[PDB]
Amino acid sequence: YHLTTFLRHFLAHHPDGPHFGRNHIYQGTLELPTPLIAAHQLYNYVADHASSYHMKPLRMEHNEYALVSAWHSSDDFDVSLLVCHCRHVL
Repeated sequence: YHLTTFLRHFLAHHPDGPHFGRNHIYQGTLELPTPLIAAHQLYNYVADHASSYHMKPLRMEHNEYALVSAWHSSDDFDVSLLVCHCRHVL
């Protein structure tokens, strides 16, 4: 399941945030300048070495891959992060 589309739908339909839910969400985009290495090639290499980067290469008949991370933090919270890459810039 393309969870990126799920979260896009969710934030499109509730782009405000109710005033009672203790949870929070945030979306942003990063354009990494990658002239030395191709953006697709660099993304694929990082995905192949996600464990080295502590990410996780989950799938999504093409199966797109997203790098995810999670960790507890502090008021206690559970913090997570998922990244999907969407000619020398990533």
